Amino acid sequence: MKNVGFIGWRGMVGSVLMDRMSQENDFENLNPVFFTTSQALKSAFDIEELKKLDIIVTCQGGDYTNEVYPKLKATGWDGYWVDAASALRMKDDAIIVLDPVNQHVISEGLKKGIKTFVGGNCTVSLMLMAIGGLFEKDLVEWISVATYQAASGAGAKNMRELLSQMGLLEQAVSSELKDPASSILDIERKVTAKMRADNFPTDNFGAALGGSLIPWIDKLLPETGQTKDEWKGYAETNKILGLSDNPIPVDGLCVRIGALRCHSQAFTIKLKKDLPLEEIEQIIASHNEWVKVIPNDKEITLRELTPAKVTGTLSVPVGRLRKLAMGPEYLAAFTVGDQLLWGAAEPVRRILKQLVA
Amino acid sequence: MKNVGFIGWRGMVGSVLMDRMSQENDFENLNPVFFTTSQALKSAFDIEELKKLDIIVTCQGGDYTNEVYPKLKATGWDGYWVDAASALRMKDDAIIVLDPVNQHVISEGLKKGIKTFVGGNCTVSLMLMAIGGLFEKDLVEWISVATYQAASGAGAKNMRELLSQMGLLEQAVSSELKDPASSILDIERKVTAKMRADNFPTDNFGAALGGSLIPWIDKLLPETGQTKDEWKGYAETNKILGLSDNPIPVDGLCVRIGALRCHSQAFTIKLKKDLPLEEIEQIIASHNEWVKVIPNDKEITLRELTPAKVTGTLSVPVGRLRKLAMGPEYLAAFTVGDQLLWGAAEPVRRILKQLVA
Repeated sequence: MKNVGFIGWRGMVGSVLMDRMSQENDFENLNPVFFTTSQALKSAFDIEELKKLDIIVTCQGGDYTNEVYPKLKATGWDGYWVDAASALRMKDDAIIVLDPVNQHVISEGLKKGIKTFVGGNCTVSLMLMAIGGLFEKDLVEWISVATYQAASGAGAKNMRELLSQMGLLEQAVSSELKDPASSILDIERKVTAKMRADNFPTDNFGAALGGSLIPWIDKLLPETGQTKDEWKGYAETNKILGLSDNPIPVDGLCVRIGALRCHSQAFTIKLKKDLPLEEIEQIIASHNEWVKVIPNDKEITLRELTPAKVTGTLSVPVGRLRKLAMGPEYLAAFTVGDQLLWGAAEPVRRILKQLVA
Repeated sequence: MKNVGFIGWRGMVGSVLMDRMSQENDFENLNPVFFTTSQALKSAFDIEELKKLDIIVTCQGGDYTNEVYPKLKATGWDGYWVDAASALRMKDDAIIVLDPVNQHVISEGLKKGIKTFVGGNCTVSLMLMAIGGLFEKDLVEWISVATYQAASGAGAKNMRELLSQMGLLEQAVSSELKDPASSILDIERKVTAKMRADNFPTDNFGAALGGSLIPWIDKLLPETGQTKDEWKGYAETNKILGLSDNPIPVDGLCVRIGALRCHSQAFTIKLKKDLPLEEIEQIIASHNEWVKVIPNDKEITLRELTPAKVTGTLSVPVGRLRKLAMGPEYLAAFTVGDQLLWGAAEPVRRILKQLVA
């Protein structure tokens, strides 16, 4: 059995990984060694204790990886580094994992001698898990995206802030909501007044999220005009698919909405050729066992294609599939997927399973 | 002075109209006659009293219009019908108003003898107020839209449901949020559990909105696969611009999010010709006095381009302006606008002002 080290297993992403691993009994397949950054278990900074392991799985973050990874590689360590952080995604000796989509790229990398496997961007990996069949069959020319991102991608304190903001908004008009006769405009004026107040908690977001939205995620990239999160659409979709020689354009706007764990995305996909709707539905459905084609009907979309339904599950529903008014080569698609699972911990758990097998 | 009748002035849209008219002292320029549907002030069903007026302004709704309008027209009535409802929009003797955008179309209709003026679709009106300059200079080939719609477009009870939903979500984890050391995963499990519960109020939406989203607005139109709200993009943008002979494709997905009265929209605009970014910003900015070009910077986007900022104001900010990866002919734009104002009561108030002058 492989001796595997775990760092950042107590954080949010790390906790989801521990729970998923426990659920699938992944621990009876390896020898787990747990690390801690605390001085109050082995030290996550002890390069010699980390050198003894076959595989290192980290959910600690970029600031840790950027400190520890180069120091450990400097000792001659030929083991595997599995990372949930973004820090190493864009290095040449690193492959971005999402096995139901890029199993061939990972298999070629294990053969080539790649020792660093990093999980992908949440929105990009959730997009590929949904619309993956179109990429396999080379039907994608370009994709325009508009995201509906949850607070979890920004962190734990961010989820708490959103909930606190939601509560303070209702509390502001609690008495008025009780009587069915009260003025709706008055209620609105009071909720907007509370949203705008000095004591309204906006420290983690820098703006109100509950009852609103924030059309900006991460630092600006002056060269393209994109934000770091928006840039990961072009950069990562092509790195995951091994298409760095023939880059398919994926660009759009990344917006933060008041949801807890699920990222939703609206797509305008330009197909290379004109195909029937019934065929496109079967091509999407056949790619993997997690994707779910939701028929363009009201009651079923309301019940299936929402964060309410998908939260805490591995299911990746895709729906609102129809041809757009620009041409029969323009497809409309809307998807919903859990950020902490396929967008964070699940591709990490799955590459580990392959490595310890 | 013109004798003007007001129907549905106590509803939500009608109340915003009364407030705006009062704020602009519009009552000093006309003779107001108020109608009611109540049997507990003139009757909104008394065709003879309605026949005496020069103009009828209604925010009552489609079920009123469809009953009263044909009856009153059958008596030989020469006056004007100004409607906030959707009922008459697609009729040949009716023009869809939004004067900062279609003043020429309205003037030509007054000189042609058109007697019915109907306010337009909220999302379409808010889009045209934002990027009107691009339609003026005939730079738009097609537009793909992804909307972030407020609860107000669905009505008063819907806004109340959203607020009640937000409240029950925080209340479910009230003491856990006060404790800075509590588990985030435990918190989300409880919030998701309450969102999923039987007693959680989802009556008006048919699904949870607070902490979630609903990617379906209005009835299915089996013909194109679009929803009735999505269809209004193609149909209404062209009727407002008088381009029913040469239709510019506007299509996309209409999604309901947890916002009160501001609709936000993400666009992928395909320009006919390749123009510089610094020039595209000036063209959008110079179209009308309400649009506001927000520079592509973080602190300013957070402060300006949000429902929190624009709610209850006539300001229509447009931002996140950049060239997309598909080519320099592809522009990205994000806009926010108050649904009750430019998307409902404001175009109605404005055509009335022109009619009574």
